[PDB]
Amino acid sequence: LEQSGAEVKTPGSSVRVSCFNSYSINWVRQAPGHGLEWVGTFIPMFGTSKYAQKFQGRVTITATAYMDLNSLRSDDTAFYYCVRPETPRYCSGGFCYGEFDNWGQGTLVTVSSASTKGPSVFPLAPALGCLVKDYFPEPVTVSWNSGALTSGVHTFPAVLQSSGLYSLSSVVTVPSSSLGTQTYICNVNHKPSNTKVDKKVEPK
Amino acid sequence: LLEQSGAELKKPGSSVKVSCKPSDGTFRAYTLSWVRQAPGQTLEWMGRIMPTVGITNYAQKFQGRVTISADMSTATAYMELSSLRSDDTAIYYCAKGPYVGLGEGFSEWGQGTLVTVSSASTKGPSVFPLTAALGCLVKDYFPEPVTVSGVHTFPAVLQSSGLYSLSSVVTVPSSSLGTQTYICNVNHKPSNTKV
Amino acid sequence: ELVLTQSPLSLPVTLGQPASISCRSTQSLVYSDGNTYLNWFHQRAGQPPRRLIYKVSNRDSGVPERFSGSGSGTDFTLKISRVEAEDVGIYYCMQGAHWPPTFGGGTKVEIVAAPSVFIFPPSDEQLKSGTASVVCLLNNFYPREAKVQWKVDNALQSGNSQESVTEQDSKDSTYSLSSTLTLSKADYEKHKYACEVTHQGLSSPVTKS
Amino acid sequence: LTLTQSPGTLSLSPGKRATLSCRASQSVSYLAWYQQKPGQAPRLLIYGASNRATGIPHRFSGSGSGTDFTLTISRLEPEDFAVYYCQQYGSSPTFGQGTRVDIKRTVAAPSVFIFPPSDEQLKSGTASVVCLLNNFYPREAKVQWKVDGNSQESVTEQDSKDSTYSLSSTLTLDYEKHKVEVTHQGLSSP
Amino acid sequence: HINRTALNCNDSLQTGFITSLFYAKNVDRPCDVVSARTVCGPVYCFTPSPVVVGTTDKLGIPTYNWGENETDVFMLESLRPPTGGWFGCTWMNSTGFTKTCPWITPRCLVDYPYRLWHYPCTVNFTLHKVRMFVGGIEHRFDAACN
Amino acid sequence: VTTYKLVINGKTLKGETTTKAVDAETAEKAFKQYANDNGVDGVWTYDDATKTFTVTE
Ligand SMILES: *[C@@H]1O[C@H](CO)[C@@H](O[C@@H]2O[C@H](CO)[C@@H](O)[C@H](O)[C@H]2NC(C)=O)[C@H](O)[C@H]1NC(C)=O
Ligand SMILES: *[C@@H]1O[C@H](CO)[C@@H](O)[C@H](O)[C@H]1NC(C)=O
Ligand SMILES: *[C@@H]1O[C@H](CO)[C@@H](O)[C@H](O)[C@H]1NC(C)=O
Repeated sequence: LEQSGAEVKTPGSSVRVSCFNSYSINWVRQAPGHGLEWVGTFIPMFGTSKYAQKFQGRVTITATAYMDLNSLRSDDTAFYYCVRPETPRYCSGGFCYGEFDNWGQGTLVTVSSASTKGPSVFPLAPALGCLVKDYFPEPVTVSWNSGALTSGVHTFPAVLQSSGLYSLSSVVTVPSSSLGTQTYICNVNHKPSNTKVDKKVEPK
Repeated sequence: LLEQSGAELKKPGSSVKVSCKPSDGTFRAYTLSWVRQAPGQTLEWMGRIMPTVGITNYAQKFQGRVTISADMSTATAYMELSSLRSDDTAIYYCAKGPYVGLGEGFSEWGQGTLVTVSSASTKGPSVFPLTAALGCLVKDYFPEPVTVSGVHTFPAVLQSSGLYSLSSVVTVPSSSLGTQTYICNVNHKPSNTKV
Repeated sequence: ELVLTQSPLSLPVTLGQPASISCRSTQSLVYSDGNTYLNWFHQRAGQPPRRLIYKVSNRDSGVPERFSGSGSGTDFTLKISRVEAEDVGIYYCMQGAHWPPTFGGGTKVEIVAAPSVFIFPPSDEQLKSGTASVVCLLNNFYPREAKVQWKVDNALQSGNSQESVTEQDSKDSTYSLSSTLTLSKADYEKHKYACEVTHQGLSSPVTKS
Repeated sequence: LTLTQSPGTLSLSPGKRATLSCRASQSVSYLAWYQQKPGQAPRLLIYGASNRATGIPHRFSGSGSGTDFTLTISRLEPEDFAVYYCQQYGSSPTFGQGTRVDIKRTVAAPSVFIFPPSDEQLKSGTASVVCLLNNFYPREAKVQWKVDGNSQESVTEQDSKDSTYSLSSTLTLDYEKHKVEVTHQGLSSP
Repeated sequence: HINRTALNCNDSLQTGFITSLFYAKNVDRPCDVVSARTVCGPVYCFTPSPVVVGTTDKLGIPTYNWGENETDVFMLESLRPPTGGWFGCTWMNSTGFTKTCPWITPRCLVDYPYRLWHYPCTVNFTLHKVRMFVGGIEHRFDAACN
Repeated sequence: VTTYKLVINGKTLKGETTTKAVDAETAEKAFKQYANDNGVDGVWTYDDATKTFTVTE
């Protein structure tokens, strides 16, 4: 389906995300590195809407579809897929319940207090690597020696620290004799801050 | 048992709305018919409404200028009677017929609402007071009616100037003449003056 | 083509005599599922009608057993056995087997006494205005046949003496009458008043002044 | 109400049979199965525990009733290696945890590769010591690295070249001196 | 207003009939009081004009609980018009079967929003404006004939 | 506000970055804070043409 793009917001603010037969509008969220959580469900034909318990008094689903989330928290940082199923299985006053069929392309929401910040690059002296730490927001592209070395390159997924700043590691396996013969420069690029860094790693 | 709107004086050409409120405050499974009675004429049935479903059935005589509406949560049925004329001056009743249909008659009846159509202006009543007996007279009022409260209420009589007048007396023993006090309660809905 | 006719239009019966009201139609009221939908009503004076029979033979609750209905098809009959002073007013027959529901023409049902004559002088609040009106009164009398004569200074008066009769009271089967003489202020002061009253239960014309 | 999926990770080579279990903490038949390839949106597979969705291959079949439900794939295909979820829609919609299915491979022992912080990082006032596991299989690995509540993990996906994983555990930071343990199946000694 | 619609549908037979309650998907006894526990979707009666009848209690007071509680029923009692309310009523019971208690002529049928749902074999039916006199009064409504 | 560039000529860390601030004096603290968090403590110059700083260890 068609949904809105990824948006970064501050805690306490409000987000409005956008979203062929369909009888209901189901919103499901997925925290990065977690299962699937069910947000509210709206039915336009009847006007009723059933919301989750933890999202009871701060979510609304208006009628294209929309989802209003007020009073944001650091836990709401997740992908937000909208589901518009086709056939309902049973109605029991005043809703009609069924499985989730047509899923959306995805809308990532990020809730953090820190604003845009450049990445800090620290070396991993020897395998070796570069530690990209304390940057915001996503994403960041790490390459080694202008894309020359690709064998053994391991770019781990970005980790969100407790300080609202993302952290990322990029390592690579290399022979132990090329320390005093070959140069290693990890190219870092962070377009959200127009940051293009080339840091050189040295053994010991 | 069923409440009903008060009396009104509408000039020819205008419209009139008459409300009917059941004593329960809620609507139930029954048809709420509207019946009128012209002066010196038999009962005439105007229309029927089911407040639960919203069906309206008007008579061919009033088709095109009567509208029986309903307003739930208020439990008050209305009767929009437009394009008024002289012969429409009558008493209007709202009757409770069975939900299954008519035929079996009307169980409950409204108190009645006297609608008067005339081009003359509304004039309030001028009041003058009167074993033994005590009387209280009402004179020079227009239009009808006038409620006065062994008591006898006399029907109105038309005068030459177009005004109405009626009397009401009551027989009381001559032992409590100076002890008790009597005040006749009289209201005229078109003028809306309680004396 | 469908017309409801009541007969007799006026039925006088002394208290305690059986009565019968016939309400004949031109079309059969048998309808589709049977149950001829003929209903009898009773409208007092000042009060809306109230149903006593809702299907020819079926009696409504809160109605004395002294009422019964008979007939089928065109002919119909509402028969009363023990007539009381309570049964007064007009009786109707509505039909609900043919659109639209229509009512019958109506049957006015009516059943010796001596009147007590009264007389009230006009109030100063009325004499202070434009005109004045003197009132003559007969309280509780039977039958309705009565005659009044207004004598201003022992001379008969007419043209300004209007009367009014009440409904036959359901309590004791009696009537009531009120006479009114409207004269201007100057025409009232030119004299020094008595209404002559004649009746059947009395022995001589009773007059008050 | 809570659904429990077992096993967590399922190592199976293409062509083999997969059987998943969705344990329910209470009676339900209204259960759905979803697959989610890494980076994509979930795709409905089975509704009503038994009925198969439109356009779903015959290999995906399900059964079960009450508390125990089972998803079975006839013969695994290369496009079937993803995470699988079971969802109950009979009352309040609740999902299960992950049931990851990966390409099977001969076991591989991990690598230690302890990384200390750098001098450029000590000037910022913070400290981060990294532990790097490289080219290991299976995915099951818990770190009690020691060598010294405030650490995090980061694991890459199964590589399309050799079907091996990699883990990088980082510690936030309280520092003594300048000098001075994994739990994995590949090596007998921790 | 719409809160008086009975919603107790259950697609146990895996036919997918509740879709017609929302959108027009390709479908390809005396009148007594019935309980809202079995009714699925709006209940239409035909006076001959199509009229929806909502959920009430045993006495007749309107209920707005989508026919959830067992007390909610449908007031389906009427003589044959003109004096009566309607000639008959149709509705869908909670497992997907059509119940009756609309057929003017063996060739025509009173059209209403859920006509194709209650009567699926009436798709290839042209529409005809029909004037019908029921006791002197006329009714101008659309019918679905061959 | 203006877009201020920055050139880092450290011995190990090299690259560039930009920021947004009112003046070059208010945007100067954000660069020294950025260069110090990466471990670059050098000599700072300012090009008034393209509004760009330059730090060299
Ligand atoms: C909906 O209607 C169908 C058909 O009228 C009902 O199925 C019938 O159920 C009775 C009692 O269980 C059986 O004796 C009949 O043989 C059934 N008929 C058919 C054709 O199967 C069904 O039970 C109704 N749904 C509900 C909830 O009452
Ligand atoms: C629908 O019917 C089936 C069997 O007839 C039953 O198992 C299921 O519980 C029913 N659904 C509801 C919501 O009652
Ligand atoms: C109605 O037309 C369709 C083709 O559009 C056909 O399949 C169907 O059989 C027709 N219905 C009847 C009752 O013949």
